[PDB]
Amino acid sequence: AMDQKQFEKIRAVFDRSGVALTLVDMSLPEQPLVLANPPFLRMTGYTEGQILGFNCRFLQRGDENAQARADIRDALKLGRELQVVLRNYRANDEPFDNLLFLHPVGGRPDAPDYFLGSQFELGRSGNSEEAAAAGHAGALTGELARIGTVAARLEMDSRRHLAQAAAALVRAWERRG
Amino acid sequence: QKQFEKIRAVFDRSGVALTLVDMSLPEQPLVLANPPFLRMTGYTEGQILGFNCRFLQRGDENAQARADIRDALKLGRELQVVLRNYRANDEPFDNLLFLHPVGGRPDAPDYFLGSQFELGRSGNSEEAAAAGHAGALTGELARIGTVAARLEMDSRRHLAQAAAALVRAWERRG
Ligand SMILES: Cc1cc2nc3c(=O)[nH]c(=O)nc-3n(C[C@H](O)[C@H](O)[C@H](O)COP(=O)(O)O)c2cc1C
Ligand SMILES: Cc1cc2nc3c(=O)[nH]c(=O)nc-3n(C[C@H](O)[C@H](O)[C@H](O)COP(=O)(O)O)c2cc1C
Repeated sequence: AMDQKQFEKIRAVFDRSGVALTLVDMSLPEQPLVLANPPFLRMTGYTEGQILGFNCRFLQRGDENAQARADIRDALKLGRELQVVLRNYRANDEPFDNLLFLHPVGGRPDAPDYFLGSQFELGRSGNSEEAAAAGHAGALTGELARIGTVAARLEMDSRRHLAQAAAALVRAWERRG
Repeated sequence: QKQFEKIRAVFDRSGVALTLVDMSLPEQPLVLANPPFLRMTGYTEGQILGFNCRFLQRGDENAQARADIRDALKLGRELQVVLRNYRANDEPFDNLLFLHPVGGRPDAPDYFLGSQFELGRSGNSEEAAAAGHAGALTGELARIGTVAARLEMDSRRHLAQAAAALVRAWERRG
């Protein structure tokens, strides 16, 4: 538990945003969800009140995504940025492919207080998934800048970058499934 | 002024080039320009306002796109076109213009918004770069209120698909 003005600045950006966003507290060992906005809630099918305080891995079932889960754990110890695809399940147990953006937030360079997670859903954009992910990445970068995670000076390069990573990961998703 | 102050306050804070044009005045004059747009063009806000954005053009390289612009304007509809433009030092550049109706009601838009994505600054990643622009833009259009609450997502995807469809053409078109 750290700075709270910072925390409500984040919450405010989270609630009026058109992209699924989540925040995770890195001072607690189980790494609990500490925010989850409505697009995220709408995507998964949960209330804020039934997942706040729990690791996000509840969206999984079993031992899928180990390779991706490995990338994830490494980024978290290092406090690094990471993008990655995950098999997830709604409260329906309805399957959905989850393009997840992870961004270290606040704290110190190697030990952030929080991690930010952004979920773009794969499959529902039909024909042009690359643009949609990239579009999502462009919106995300917009939010990350609003909370001061991305320097305003760099928002254009960063946007270019995330959007590039996003489509590339979409491509590798397409040529496999 | 008030609804114009809000729009200004969003322009000045933005990572995308934004421009506003008054749709009640007949020369359709620049009434706002944001810092990224200024940096892209190398102009000062004070030396371009009250002019029509066609000043960034030279000669007659944009006829076809200019007919589409005039159409979209007349009709109050959104549009995306590629334009050959030039900077304050006459350096040429390619301009993926996103045009959006803003204000008023569907029959009579108060203003038109313009968002310039410069093409060629992004290597082989133009489609993702442009669609990323599109994504940011949508977020900014929601931030003004021309998209609805559960409209941001599918508008964004729509727009980004058009964004890349147009840069794919631009890359084969020449
Ligand atoms: C901010 C943040 C957001 C996350 N979002 C998701 C998610 O949306 N879906 C998911 O399956 N895992 C998500 N995770 C990851 C899980 O919490 C966990 O880190 C991942 O499954 C690796 O955990 P494990 O190998 O210990 O099971 C997120 C993690 C963080 C820090
Ligand atoms: C909001 C807005 C932004 C515009 N931005 C540009 C621009 O960046 N470059 C350009 O060449 N034209 C731009 N235009 C269009 C021209 O000002 C003008 O609308 C167009 O050239 C109409 O055709 P005309 O010149 O034959 O009258 C913009 C128009 C609007 C309404």
